[PDB]
Amino acid sequence: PGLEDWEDEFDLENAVLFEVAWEVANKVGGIYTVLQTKAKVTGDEWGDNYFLVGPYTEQGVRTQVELLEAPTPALKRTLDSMNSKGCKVYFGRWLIEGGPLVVLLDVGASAWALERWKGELWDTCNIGVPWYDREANDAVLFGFLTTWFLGEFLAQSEEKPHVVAHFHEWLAGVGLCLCRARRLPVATIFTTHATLLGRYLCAGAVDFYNNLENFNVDKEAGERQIYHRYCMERAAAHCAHVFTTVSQITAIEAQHLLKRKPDIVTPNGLNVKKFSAFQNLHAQSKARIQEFVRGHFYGHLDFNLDKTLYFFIAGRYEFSNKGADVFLEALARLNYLLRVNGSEQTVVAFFIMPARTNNFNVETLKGQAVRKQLWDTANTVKEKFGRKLYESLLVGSLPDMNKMLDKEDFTMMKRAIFATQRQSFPPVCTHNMLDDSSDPILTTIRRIGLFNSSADRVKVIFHPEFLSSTSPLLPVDYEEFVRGCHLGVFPSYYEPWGYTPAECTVMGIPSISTNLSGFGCFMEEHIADPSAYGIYILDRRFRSLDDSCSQLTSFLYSFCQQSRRQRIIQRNRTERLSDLLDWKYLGRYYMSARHMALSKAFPEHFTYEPNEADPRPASV
Amino acid sequence: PGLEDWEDEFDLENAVLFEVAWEVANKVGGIYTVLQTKAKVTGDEWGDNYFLVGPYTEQGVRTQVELLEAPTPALKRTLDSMNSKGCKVYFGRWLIEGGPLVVLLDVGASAWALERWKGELWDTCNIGVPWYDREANDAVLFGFLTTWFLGEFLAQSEEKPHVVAHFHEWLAGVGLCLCRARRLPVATIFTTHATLLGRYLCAGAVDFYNNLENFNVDKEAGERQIYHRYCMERAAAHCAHVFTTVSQITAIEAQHLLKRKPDIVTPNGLNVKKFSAFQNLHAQSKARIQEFVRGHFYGHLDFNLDKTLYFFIAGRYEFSNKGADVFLEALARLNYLLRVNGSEQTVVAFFIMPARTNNFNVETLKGQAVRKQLWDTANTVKEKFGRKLYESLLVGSLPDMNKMLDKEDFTMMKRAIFATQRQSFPPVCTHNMLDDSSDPILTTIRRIGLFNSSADRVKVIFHPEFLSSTSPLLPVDYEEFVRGCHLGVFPSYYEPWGYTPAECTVMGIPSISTNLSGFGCFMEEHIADPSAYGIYILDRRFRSLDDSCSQLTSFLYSFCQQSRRQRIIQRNRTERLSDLLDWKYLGRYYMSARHMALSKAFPEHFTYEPNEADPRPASVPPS
Amino acid sequence: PGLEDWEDEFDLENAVLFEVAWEVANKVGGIYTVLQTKAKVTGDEWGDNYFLVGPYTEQGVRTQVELLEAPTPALKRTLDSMNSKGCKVYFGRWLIEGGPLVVLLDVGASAWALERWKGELWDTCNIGVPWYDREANDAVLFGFLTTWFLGEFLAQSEEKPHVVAHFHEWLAGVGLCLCRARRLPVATIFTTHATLLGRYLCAGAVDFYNNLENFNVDKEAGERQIYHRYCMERAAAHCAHVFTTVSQITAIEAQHLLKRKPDIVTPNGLNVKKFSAFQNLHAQSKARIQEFVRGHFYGHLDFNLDKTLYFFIAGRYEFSNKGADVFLEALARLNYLLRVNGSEQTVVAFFIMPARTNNFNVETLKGQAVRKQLWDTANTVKEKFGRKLYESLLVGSLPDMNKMLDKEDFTMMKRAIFATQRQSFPPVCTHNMLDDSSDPILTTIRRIGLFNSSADRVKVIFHPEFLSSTSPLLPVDYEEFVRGCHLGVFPSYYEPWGYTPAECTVMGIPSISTNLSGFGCFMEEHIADPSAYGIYILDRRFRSLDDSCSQLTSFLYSFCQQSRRQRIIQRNRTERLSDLLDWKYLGRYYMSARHMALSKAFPEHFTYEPNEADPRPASVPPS
Repeated sequence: PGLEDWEDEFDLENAVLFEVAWEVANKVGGIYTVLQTKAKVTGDEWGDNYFLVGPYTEQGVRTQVELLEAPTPALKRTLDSMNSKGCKVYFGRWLIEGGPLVVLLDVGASAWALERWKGELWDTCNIGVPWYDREANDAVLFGFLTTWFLGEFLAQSEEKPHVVAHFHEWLAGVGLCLCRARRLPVATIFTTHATLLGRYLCAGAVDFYNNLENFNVDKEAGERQIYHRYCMERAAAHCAHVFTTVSQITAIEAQHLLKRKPDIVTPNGLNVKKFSAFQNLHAQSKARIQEFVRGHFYGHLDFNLDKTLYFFIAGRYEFSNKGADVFLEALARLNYLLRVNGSEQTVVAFFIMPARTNNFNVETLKGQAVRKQLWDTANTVKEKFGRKLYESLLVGSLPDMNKMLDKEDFTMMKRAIFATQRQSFPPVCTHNMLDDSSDPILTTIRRIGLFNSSADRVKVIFHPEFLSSTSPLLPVDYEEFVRGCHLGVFPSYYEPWGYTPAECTVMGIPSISTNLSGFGCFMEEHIADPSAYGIYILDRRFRSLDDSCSQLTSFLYSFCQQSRRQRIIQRNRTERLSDLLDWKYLGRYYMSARHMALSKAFPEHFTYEPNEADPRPASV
Repeated sequence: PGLEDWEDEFDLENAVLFEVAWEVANKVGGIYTVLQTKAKVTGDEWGDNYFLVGPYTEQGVRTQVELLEAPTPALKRTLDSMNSKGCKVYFGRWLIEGGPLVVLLDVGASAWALERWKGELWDTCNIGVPWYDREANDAVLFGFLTTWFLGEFLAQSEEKPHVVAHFHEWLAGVGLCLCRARRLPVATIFTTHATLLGRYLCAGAVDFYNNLENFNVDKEAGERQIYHRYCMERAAAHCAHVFTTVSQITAIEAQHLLKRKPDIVTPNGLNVKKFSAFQNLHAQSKARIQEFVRGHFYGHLDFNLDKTLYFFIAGRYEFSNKGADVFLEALARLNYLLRVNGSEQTVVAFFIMPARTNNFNVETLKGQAVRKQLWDTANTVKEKFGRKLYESLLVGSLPDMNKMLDKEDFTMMKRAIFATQRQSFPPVCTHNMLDDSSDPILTTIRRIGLFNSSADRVKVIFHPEFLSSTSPLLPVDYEEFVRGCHLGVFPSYYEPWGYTPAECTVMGIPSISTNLSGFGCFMEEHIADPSAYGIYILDRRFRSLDDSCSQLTSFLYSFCQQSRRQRIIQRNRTERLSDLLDWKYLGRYYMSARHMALSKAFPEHFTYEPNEADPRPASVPPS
Repeated sequence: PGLEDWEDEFDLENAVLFEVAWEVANKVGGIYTVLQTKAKVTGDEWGDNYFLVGPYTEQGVRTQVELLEAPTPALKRTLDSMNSKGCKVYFGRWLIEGGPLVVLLDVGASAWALERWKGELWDTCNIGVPWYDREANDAVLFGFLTTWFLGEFLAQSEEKPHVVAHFHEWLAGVGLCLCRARRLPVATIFTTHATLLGRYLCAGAVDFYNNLENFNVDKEAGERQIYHRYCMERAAAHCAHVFTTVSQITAIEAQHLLKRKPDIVTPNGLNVKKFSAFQNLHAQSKARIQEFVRGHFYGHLDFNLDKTLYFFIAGRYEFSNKGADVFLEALARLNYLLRVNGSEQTVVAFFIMPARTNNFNVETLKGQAVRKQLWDTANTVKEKFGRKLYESLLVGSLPDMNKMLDKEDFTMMKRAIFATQRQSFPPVCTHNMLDDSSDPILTTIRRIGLFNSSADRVKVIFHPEFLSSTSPLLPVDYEEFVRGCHLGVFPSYYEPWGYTPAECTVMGIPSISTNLSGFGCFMEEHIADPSAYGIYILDRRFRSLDDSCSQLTSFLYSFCQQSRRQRIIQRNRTERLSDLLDWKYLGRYYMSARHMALSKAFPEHFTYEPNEADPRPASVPPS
C-alpha cells in the first residue's frame, strides 16, 4: 500500500542526520521505545549518514552498545580532537533491530567547563540555571557537548555536507539554541513529546483545558520553581527551523503555552509485525481468564460464565490522569442498569495498576489451590471412568452407570466438595495494601458499593503487581492476558499519547479512549464512525465530569447489549486496523519535517512542496 | 509373593480393634501418615470392627471427616449416654483411602471433670500433673475419655466381644494405664515411635549412645522438668500386654530407658503404588537440574556437565541430628581428593533444609534470567537456520554456510553474550539469610573453604525453602527433583525411623544411611551386601566422629569412581527394593503383635505360636 | 434470531405425522442425509407423533435400528393385525441424533399379493408395471403396504386423529395415489428431489434448458422405456394436497415436465454445529497442502509458494453435469492471461473425482519419499546446529560459523541433494488410469496443453480416489483438505441441489456456483451482491458455452488479482454465512407445507394464513 517511497523523492545527496536525544542507549521513559522502533526506517531512508547522539552510561554501554572505530576520517579526527581537549566521547552500534551508529558523550567528565559554559549561555540568551537542580546542569553540559561535536564535525569535513539535527526534548534543546547562536550551517528540528507545564497544571490547578487562554505561563512557571526549565524549553521551541509535537491535543497545548503553533504533527508509531507474531489466541487467553475467575470466586459460582464479559484498564497508577474514577462510577451505574433490567450478563472488571504492596492475601491463594484440587480430582475420576467405559464397551455391553464410581472416587470427590466451603465474599484486591486506608481505588469501590456480592452484576478485581509469566497465580505476561479480554477502557484526561490504548488496539482488542488524548484524536481524525471499528471516543473535552460518566455508562451498556455475532464482526473490524499505527505509514511525517527543515535552512539547494495529503470509510 | 494371608490364620471371631492415637484426623507430625497408610490393610484384615479413637478438632472435621450415625445399637447407646452425661463425642468416617470409622472426643468440653480425674489418677498410680503443662492435661482428659468410652461400649454390648486396644504414644498411654487399673476385659498394646528422653539427651548431653547403661533416667527426667511425662510413658509401657517399638535402635534405647525390652519391633511402612505412579523420569529430572545449574553458574561454565554428579541431603534443619556437619567435612575431603588426582568429575551438592529467610537474592534470579535469554535466542536462531536450510536444500544446493546468519541474528547473539558477563563467583545460598552470622551450614562452608571457585571440584548449593512446583526458580516439587539426583546422603545420628531415606529408596535412588537410624538398621538386617543394592550403611555407632567422616569420604569417592555401566546396574538393583518397605509386608508384624495381645489377655479362647520367621543376597556373583 | 417458534403457532391438537420415504434406515443416495438431519427439528415440533415409514433391510436393522414394542395400543393392534394377515412389519428407534420412531415394512414377504395388487392399481388409475423392472414392483409393494398400514392405524384408533403423510419420491408416490383413491382421512404432501426425465434429457438430448417448453414429455418418457415410472411420478404429483420441490430451478423443471407448479419450495438444509465443531484450521491445512505440493513438484520448485493459490472441484465423476470441461477451459485461459501479464502468482488446481484406478504411480510416491528424506535431514542438521550454538553461546563466544557443520552432516545433505534430481515433469494424475485413452479429463488436459511445465502458471493435479485419512500420500480426510483451499469451483449444469458447494460454503470457503443449480439460485435469491460474500454465481442459463467459459475466466482472474487483505475480508464475510443453510431456518418451509396440507384436507378444524415472508446487504464495502 502506502510505503516510504511513495511521493517524497528528495535530493538527499551529501546530507547527515543527527538524532540528538537524552534517552538513546539509556532507558528512562517512553521515547526510548520510539527511537528504538524508528531507527529501522530512519536507517533505511538515510543509510550510514544517521547518528544518534546521547549521554554515556556504563550500564547501557555494557548491555546494548558495541564500541567500534570511527568509519570516516572526519569522525575519527573529531573524536580524537574532543578526547584530547578534555572530554570523553565513545562511538559504536546500538544493538537494536536497525543497528544505527551511536555517539555517546560523558557529561561527568566535563564538570570543569560547567562554570565557564554556564556563563557563556548567559552571554548568549540571558538564561541562568540554579546550582541545586542537578538535572538541568546535565542538560547544559549535554547541549554544549553536542554543539561542540557538530562544530568539530563540520570543521574536520573535507567537503562540507548539509547537516540536519533533530532534538527531542527540553533536555536536548540547549544544543539547538547554541547551534542557532553560533550560526552553524545546520537545519534544526525540535520535537516535544509533552509540554513541561501541562503535567504540573493538570494536577492541583483546576480546569486545565478550559483555561488554556487564561494561563499566564510566566507566573505558573516561576511559582513552581521550574522557571529555568520552562525558559529552556520555550527558547528551544522558538529558535528552531521546524517545530513538531506528537499529537493534536499537544499541538493546541504547545500553541497556547509555548506560543508557537507546530509546523507539523508527527504521531508515535510502533512495529506491528512483532505484535502480530486473532481468535485462537483470544480463545486460549479467555479460557485461562475463566479458570482464574473460577478459582477466585470459589464457593460463589452461581452466575453463567458463558455470558460474562471481561473489561480492563491498565497503566501507571494515576487515578485522575488515567481516568479510573470515571471508570468506577460508570461501572456502578452499569451495575445498577444490569440489575434493574433483569439481565443474565455479568461483567468482571480488572484494574492492573501498580501500587505499593508486599504479598498476596490468603483468600486468593486459597481459591487458586481449591480450583487446582477440583481440576485434578475431576481429571482423575474422568480418566478412570473413561478406561472403565472403554473396557465395558469392548465386550459389547452398555455401562452399568451405578457401578462406574467406587469408594476412593467418592472419597476424593467428598474431600473436594468439603474444600469449597466459604462464608465470606471474594476480595476486590488480590494483594495486601500497605496503605489500604489511603488507597483511592479501594476508597471509591467502598463508597460506590461493589463488594463482589451475589446480587452484584459487576465484579471488580484490583491486581497491583505487574503481570508476569512467573507469578504464582497469574502465570501469564501482559500481552497474552490482554488478548483474552473483551474491551479496554482508557478514559484518559491528560495523556499526550496513549501507548497502552495503542498497544491494545494493535492486538485487535476494542477500546475506549477520549478526545483529550493523542491516540484518541488520531483515531477520530483517521476513521469515519470509529465505533463501528471498535474504537469508542469519549467526548471529555466539551463535557463535564458527570456527562462524561453518563456517556461512558452508555458506551458500556451498548457494548453489553450486542449479540455474539455483532461482537465478532466488531472485533474483526478492529483487527483490520493495525497498519494505521505502523512506522511504515507514521514515518512519513518525520520525512516531511526533515524536508521542511532542509528547505528552510538551505533554500538554495533544496525546495519543499507542502504536500500534506497524509482512509477508513464505513457506515456513517 | 508374601501377602497378608500367608500363615497367620487366626480365629478373630467377635473381636473389636480400637486404634487409639492422639493424631487421627489431626495432622501434627509423622505418625499421622503411618496411621493413614496403615488403615487400608488394617480394615482389610478386620472389616468393620476397626475404630480409630482421637481428639476432636474443628479444622480436621470440616476438612477430612464425614459425620455419620452409629452403625450398631451398642455404639449408638454409648454415644448417647456419653453425650448426655456431660461430654461431646462425634462419630464419622475418615476420608482416606481405607475409609475407617472414627470416634472423636472433645477434650475441651470436659474441663469440669479434670479436677476430679486428676485426683483419681493419683488414687490409682501416684502420678501428678503440674497445672502449667497445658499438653499433659489434654493427655489425661483424652485417656479418661477413652477409658470411659471403652467401658461404656463393653457395658452396652448384648454379647461381649474381645476388645483389642492399641495406644501409640505417651499422649495416649493414660487410657491404657486406666484400662489395666479398672481390670476391663481388653487386650492392650503400646507402641513407642520415639522415647521421650532420647531427643532431650542427644542435644546437650554428650555421648548418648555410649552411655546408655550409665544414665540414671530418674535424674535426667526430673532435672528437665518433664518428670510427669516420663512417668506417664514408663507407666504406659510397663502395664501393657504387648510392648512395641518402630525400630531396633529404638528397641535398645527403650530397653535401657523404659526398662522393658519390646516384645516385637514393628517398622513403619508406606504405600509404594502411589510412588510408582524410573529411567525416563530420571532423565527428564536430570535435564532440568542441568538447566538449573547452567543458570546458576552462568559465566563460569568451564566444567563438563556430562561428568557432573548430583548429591543431596533433605529433611528438617537439625544440623547434628541429620548429620549435615559430617556431610560437609566429607565433601571438603572429597574435593581435596578429586583435585589432587586430576579428575574430570564434578560434584554439585544440594542442601534442602528449611531456614528463616525472606526472598531470593539478586544473583540467582539474574542467572535464571540469563539462561532463559540464551535459550530463547538460541531457539530463535536455530529455527531461522532450519527454515533457511530446508529452503536451500529443496532446490538441490548445498547451504552457503557464510550467509545463513544475518544482521538481527548477530544482534541477538551479541546482546546475549553481553548478558553472560560476570566477575564474581556463584553464591552457595539461593536466598537471603536473616541470621547469616549464626547459620551453622554457612559457617562450616566458610570454615572448610567451599566458595564455588573455578578450581573447586565440589560445588555447594543451599536452598532453604521447601521445593514447590510454583517457585519462580525451581518450578518442581520435591519428588520429581529427587528422582533426578544421583545419590542421597543422610548420615543421621538420632533418628528413630528415617522417612526421607525410605522415601528416597522407594523412588529408586541410591542412598547413604547409618546404623544409628531405624531405616539403616532395617536395611542392614534385611539385605546381604547392601552396597551392591545402592544402600551404604555408615558405621556411626562403633566409631568416632573423625572415623565416620573418613568412612563417608571413602563411600563418596568409591561412588565417584564407578563407571556409567556400574552406576546403571547399581540403580537397577536399588529399583527392585521397594516391596521391602510396603505395608503388604510390614503389616504382618502388627498382626503378630495383636495376636500376642489377644493370646495374653484371653488365653482360654486364643493361643499364639511364636512364629518369628518374618531373598536379597547379591544377583550375579562376581566374587 | 429466527427460530422455529417465531410466527407459526398452529393448533396441532391430536395430529400424527408419517414421513414416508424409501430411504430411511437404508443408505442409498442423498436424501438419507436430508431425513437424518431433519429428524431432530421435526421431532422437536411434533414430539412422539412422528413416524418414519420405510423398507426393511437386514443390514440397516442390525446397524442402526433398535427394535422395540409399540408404545400405543392402536399401533400394537395394527402391527399384530398386519403381521397375522400375511405381512412382516417391524418397529423401533432410528439410532440418529433425533431418535425417531421407525416402521419398517418387508416388501419381500408380500410377493404373493403382487399379482393381486398390480391388478387393483389398474382398476384404479390405469397404470401398469412391466414384470422385468424389478425396482418399480418394490415401489408398488411399498405403496400398498403403506396404505394398508395407514388404513389399519386409522381403523384401530379409539379417537381418530388428523394424519399427515409426506411422500418423498416416485418410489413412494403409489402410497399417496392409493391414499387419495380410497378417500382416507389423510393430508398428503409430495416432495420431488429431482424430476425423473431431467437427468435422462440432460445427457444425449441437446439444449435441455432452452427447450423446456418444446418437450413432449409423453414421447421422451415412452421412447426411453420408463413410461410407467414417469406415469407413477406424475400421478403422485397430480393427486397431492401439497406439492413441493427442493429448489427453484427444479420448480420450473417440474412445472414444465410434471405440469404442476409447486405450492412451495423447501430447500435442503444441514446441521452446521457439527461442521463448526476459521483461520487456524485454514493455516494448518494450507501448510499440509504446501508440503504435498513440495513433495509432488520436487526438482521443479522454481516458483514462489507464498504466492500460490489452491483451487479445487469435487463430486461425482460427471464431466458435463459437474462442469469440469468449463473449469478446464477457464484454467487454460487464466494460464494464458497469467503468463502474458508477467505475474508472480501460481495456481494449483485439484480435481478430486473418483475414477476406475488400481494404485498410485511411481513418481508420486517417489516425490513424497524425497520430501520426507529432505525434511528429516534438515531437522537432524538443525537440531545438531542448535545444540552446538547453545553450547558455544553459554561460554560467551560468537559461533564460528565455518565449523558448525562436519563430515556426516555434509554426507546427509549430499545424499539428499542427489535424491532431489529429476529430468521429467510432474504428472497431472496421481494414480494409474485403467482407461487413460478414454478419460475425458486427461484428454482435455492434453488438448489444452497443461503438462505442469516450468513456464506454466497453472498446475493441475487429478486425484481420483476419495480423500481418506489413511491414504499413504494424502493422510487427511476431505473436510480438512478442503479447509485449506482458497476457492471451490462448481460450475454445475444439471444439479437440483448442490451438496458439495453447500458443504464448502458452510466451512467458510469462497465458492463459484451457477444459476442452473439449486444452491446457486438459493444464494442468489437470499444475498444482495453475493460476490462480496465470496459466492460467485455464473450466468449459465442465459449464456452459451463460450460465454460461460469467458465469464468463469473473468471470475478466476478477478479472484487472483485481489490483495491479501481483500481475500481475508471476503473469507470473513463468507464465514458469517453458515446460518442461512441450517435446518433451524430451512425447517420452517416444511412447517408451512404441513400447515397447508392440514388446512386443505381438513378445512373445518384448521385454517392457514398465506404468510410467505420466509436479507444480507453488504457490510461496509463502500459503493
